[PDB]
Amino acid sequence: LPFFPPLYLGGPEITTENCEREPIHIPGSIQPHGALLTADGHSGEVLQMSLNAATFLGQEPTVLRGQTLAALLPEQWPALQAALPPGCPDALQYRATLDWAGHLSLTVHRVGELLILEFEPTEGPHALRNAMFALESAPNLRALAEVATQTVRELTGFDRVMLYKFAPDATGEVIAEARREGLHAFLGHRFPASDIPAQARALYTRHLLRLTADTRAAAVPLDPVLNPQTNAPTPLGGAVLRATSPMHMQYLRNMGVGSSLSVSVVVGGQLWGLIACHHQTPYVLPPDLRTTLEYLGRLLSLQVQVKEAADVAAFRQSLREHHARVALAAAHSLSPHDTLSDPALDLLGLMRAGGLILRFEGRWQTLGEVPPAPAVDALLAWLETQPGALVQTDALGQLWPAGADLAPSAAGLLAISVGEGWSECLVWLRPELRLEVADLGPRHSFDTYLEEKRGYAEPWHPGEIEEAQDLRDTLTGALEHHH
Amino acid sequence: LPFFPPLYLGGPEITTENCEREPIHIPGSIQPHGALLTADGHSGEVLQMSLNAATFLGQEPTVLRGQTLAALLPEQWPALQAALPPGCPDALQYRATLDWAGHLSLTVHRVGELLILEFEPTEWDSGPHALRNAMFALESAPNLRALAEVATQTVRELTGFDRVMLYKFAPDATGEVIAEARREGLHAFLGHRFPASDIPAQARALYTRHLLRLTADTRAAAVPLDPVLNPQTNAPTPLGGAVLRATSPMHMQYLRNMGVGSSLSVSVVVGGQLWGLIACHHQTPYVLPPDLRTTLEYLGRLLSLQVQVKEAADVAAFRQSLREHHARVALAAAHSLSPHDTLSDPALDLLGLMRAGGLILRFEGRWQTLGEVPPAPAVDALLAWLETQPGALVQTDALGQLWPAGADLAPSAAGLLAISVGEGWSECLVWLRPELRLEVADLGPRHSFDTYLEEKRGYAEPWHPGEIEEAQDLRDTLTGALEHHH
Ligand SMILES: *C/C=C1/C(=C/c2[nH]c(/C=C3[NH+]=C(/C=C4\NC(=O)C(C=C)=C4C)C(C)=C\3CCC(=O)O)c(CCC(=O)O)c2C)NC(=O)[C@H]1C
Ligand SMILES: *C/C=C1/C(=C/c2[nH]c(/C=C3[NH+]=C(/C=C4\NC(=O)C(C=C)=C4C)C(C)=C\3CCC(=O)O)c(CCC(=O)O)c2C)NC(=O)[C@H]1C
Repeated sequence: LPFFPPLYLGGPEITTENCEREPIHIPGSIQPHGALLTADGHSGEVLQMSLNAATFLGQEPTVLRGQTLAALLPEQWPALQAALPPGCPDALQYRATLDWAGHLSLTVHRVGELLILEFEPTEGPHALRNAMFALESAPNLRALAEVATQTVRELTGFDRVMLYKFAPDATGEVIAEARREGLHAFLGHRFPASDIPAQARALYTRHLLRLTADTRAAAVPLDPVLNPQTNAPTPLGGAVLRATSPMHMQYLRNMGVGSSLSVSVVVGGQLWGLIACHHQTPYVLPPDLRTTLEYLGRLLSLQVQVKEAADVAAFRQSLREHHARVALAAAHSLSPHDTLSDPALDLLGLMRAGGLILRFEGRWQTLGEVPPAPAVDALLAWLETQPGALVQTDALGQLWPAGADLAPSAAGLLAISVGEGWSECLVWLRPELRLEVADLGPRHSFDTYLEEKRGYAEPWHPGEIEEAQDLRDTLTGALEHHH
Repeated sequence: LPFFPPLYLGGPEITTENCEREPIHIPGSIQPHGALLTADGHSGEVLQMSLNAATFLGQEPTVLRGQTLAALLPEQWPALQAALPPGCPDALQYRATLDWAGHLSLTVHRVGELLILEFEPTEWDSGPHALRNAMFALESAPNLRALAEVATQTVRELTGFDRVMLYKFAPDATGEVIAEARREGLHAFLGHRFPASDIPAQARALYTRHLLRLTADTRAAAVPLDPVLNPQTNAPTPLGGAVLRATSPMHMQYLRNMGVGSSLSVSVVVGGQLWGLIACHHQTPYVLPPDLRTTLEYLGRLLSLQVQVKEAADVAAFRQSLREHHARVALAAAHSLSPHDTLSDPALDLLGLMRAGGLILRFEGRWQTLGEVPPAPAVDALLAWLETQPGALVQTDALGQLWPAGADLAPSAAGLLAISVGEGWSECLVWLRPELRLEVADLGPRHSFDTYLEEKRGYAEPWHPGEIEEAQDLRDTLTGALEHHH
C-alpha cells in the first residue's frame, strides 16, 4: 500500500498495525554521531543542515546556509562533481578525508537534483585479505556462513554477529551465529516476513549497509526539514546517518541492544540475506572499518552464489546415485511391496520423509510414521480425484480440507502414480514443521512464525520433485516385469 | 595431451609446435624480486630454498635447510597452521607481515603434504578510498562496456601501468580487447582479437584456480630451487599457486617482442568459468608491491560479480528490444496486403531485427531480396539447398562449411539464419551476414591477430541465442498471418 506521510507532515502514528507503510527513507533527521548537509546539484549552494552541523564542523548556523561548496570544499568540490555526474544513481557514493576542527570523513551521493553530504570523524590490513581466501576455500554454504560471522566479529568486536538468510516466502532464519560467551543462542531461530517490512527490504536491496549507533539517542532534525528546491521531503534512504525507524529502535531496545548494524547480501538483484550485528552497549563503528565490512558484503554476495550452486549440485548427485540404486532393485527381484519397503533401499531417506505409503496391485502398505489406517484409505480416495501423475504441497490441510486432522503425522505430501490413474501409486509424507527454542521482540516473533507455519511442513527441494518425476518414468519401466 | 616433463628432467624443448604441453606449474625456479621456501606440512622442517633466499632473508644457505619453521617464525608458525589446516585447498592463502634485515611480507599456501612460503619486501602505501569509490563506480555503471572502461581506467590510476586492458574470452576460447586504458602515445590494442592457442589450456586452467600471476622483469634470469625436487616424494614442486613462480620462457618471448618489461594479469571468473583477464603491461620492469596487488585482487572479484550482473541486465534489455521490434512486425503482418510489399518495407527494418547484411523473402513461389545479397542464380541454388534441410529453422556462423557448394558466396553471405513460414520451404524467410571483418591499429600480436583472421576465414558474426529464439517465435506469429493471405 502507499506509505503515509512522515510524522513531521501531519502523518499518522506508526503503530504495529500499519508499520508496513512507514516512510523510513524520509525521517527528516539524522543520528547524532555525525553531521549532514544538502546542496544544489549544479550551483553547490548549501540548502539544509542538521542542527548539530554548525557545532560539528566548526562554523555557525546561518553562515553555512546559502554558501557554495566551492568555498567550503575548494579541493573536493571539483573532484566531487567528476565522481557524481548529474543523473547518476543515488546508490553511487564518493568518499574523501578532510582536515579542519579535526580529521573528518566526507561521504557524498546524489539524489538527482540534490547533493547529500555526510560528515563523521575518522583517522593488520591482512585480516580482510586472509578472510577473502578463507571464504572462497570454505567447502559449503554453512561453512561459508560460519567464516563470515566469525570474521566479522573478529574485525568489529560486536557482541553478536549473525548471518540472516531469507526464505522464498520472505521469512528469515539465523543460519550462522558468532556471539560473546554467555549470551542468547539465536542460531536456528526463524522470524516472520513482517519483522522486516517491504520498504525496508526494498531499500536494503539498493543501499547495502545501514546502522543504528545508539538505540536510545535522540534524532537530530534537518533545518529546514524540507528541500527548498521542490518544497519536498529530503530522501535520506542512501545516507548512513539516516535516522532509524522509531518502531524498529523499540525492537532493538527490548532485546537489550545498544547498537545495531546490518550489511545486505544481494544475489541476482535479490535480497538474499543480511549480516546482522548487535552490541549490548552503543558503539559507533568507524568509517574505514565499515568500508571493510562493505567489501565482505560483496565478496560474500559472490561466494554465497557459488557455494549454493555447488551444494545443490552435489545434493542433486546424491539423489541420482540413490535413484539408481532403487532402479537396480526395481528391474530385479520380486513383488514391489517386498523390494521397495526394504530398509536397505531407504526409500524414505530419498525424499527425507517421515512416512511413506505404497499401493501395488490393489493393496496399500505403509512405512514409517503414517496416519491411522482409515484415514490412509480416505487419502488414496482423494488422490484419485487429482489430475496429472504428480502432486505436491507444503501444507496438505489446505489443499485437502477434510485431511486437515491428519496434519501431525503427515502435513507435507509428495505423490506419484506409477501406472495410470492412481491405482498403482507411491506417496511420501512429512511431519508438521517443528523447531526448538533457546510482546514486541524476538520471543514473540519466533512464536508468531510458528503460528504462521501451523499445519505447514518442510518444503520440497525442486531437485526432489524433479527426481520424483524421473522415478515415475523408471518405475513404470518395471511394471511389465510384474504384469 | 599429457604435458612433457620439465626442461630440468630431460624434457623436450618447448617450441611453438608443442607449447600446449609445457608444465608451466613446475618450472623449479622463481623470479628474483622475492624468495621462496618449502617445508613439511606436519613437522615444519625446511626442505627446499630458492638460491637467493639465504641472502634475501639474512641467513646462510645450509643453516636454513633442515630447520623448523617453529624456530624461524615463532609468532607465525602456530597461527599459520590454524589458517592452513591439513587437506585444505592449494588456492587458500595465509598472509602476514614480518620484521628482520627489514620489513617482509610472508604469503603461505599448502599443497597437501607441502607448505610453500613466499617472501618479498613490503611497507603503508596508496588514499584508501581509491578502491572504495571504484567499487561504487563499477556497480553504478550502466552496461558491460561502461563497466569495462571503469575497471581498466581505475586499475591504471591505481597501478600506473602503461597499458591496462580488459580481455574477454569468447565461446570458442578466442580473446578480444573490449576496453583499454593506455599512456598517451601507444598502440591502440582496443578491438584486437587473438586466437585460443595464444593462452593455452594448462595456462587457462591454472588461471581459473589461482586468480593472479605476474612477470616483474621479462629479461630477468630465473632463480632455481635447491634441491629442485621435493625430498618427501622426490617430485616436482608445484608452484602453480605461488606468485613468484617463474613465468614460461615461451611467453616471456611474446612479451619481449611487444617491448613489454613487466606484465600482470588478474582472472575474472564467472560460474567456475574463466570469463576473462585484466591484463596489464609496462614497457619497463616494474615490481608491484604486495599491498597494491591485494587491492587489484579485490577488484578481480568485485568485477567477477558485476560482469555477471551487467551482462544479465544487458541481455535482458536487448531481449526487450527484439520483442518490441517483433511486435511492430506482427502489427503490420495481420494488417495490409501482400507480404513482399509489407516485409520489404524499410520502416519495418526487417534487416536490423537480426542485425543482418542481407535478407531473402519467398512468398507464393516468388523470391525477393533486400540489402547485400549474393547473385541471382546463387539465390535460387540456395533455396534449393534449404528444401533439403529438416525442421523449420536453420543457423550457422559459417555457411561455406554446412553447404559446401555455397562456399563461393561467402563474402556477401557467410552467416545464415532461416525460417520456413508455412510447411516445407515453399513459403520461407532468410537472413544473411557478411564474412567477419575487423580493422588494424613472427611471434607476437601482429602475427596473432592475422592468424585469428585466418581461422575466422569464411566465418561471420555468430547469432545471439535471443536472436535465434525470437526468430523461432516469429515463425509462429507469421504462420498466423497466412490464412489472411490464403
Ligand atoms: C511492523 C514493523 C516492525 C518493525 C519493522 C522494521 N524493521 C526494520 C529493520 C530490521 N528489522 C529486523 C528484524 C530483526 N532483527 C533482528 O536482529 C532479529 C532477530 C534476532 C529480527 C527478527 C532487522 C534485522 C532489521 C535490520 C536493521 C538492523 O538490524 O539494524 C525497519 C527499518 C529500519 C530502518 O532502516 O530504518 C522497519 C520499519 N520490526 C518488527 O519486528 C515489526 C514489529
Ligand atoms: C604456443 C605458446 C604460446 C604462448 C603460450 C602462453 N601464454 C601464456 C600467458 C599469456 N599469454 C597471453 C597472450 C597475449 N597477451 C597479450 O597481452 C595479448 C595481446 C595484447 C595476447 C594475445 C596472455 C594475455 C597471457 C596472460 C599472462 C600475462 O598477461 O602476463 C602462458 C603461461 C604464462 C605463465 O603463467 O607462465 C603460455 C604458456 N603464447 C603465445 O602466443 C603462443 C605462441
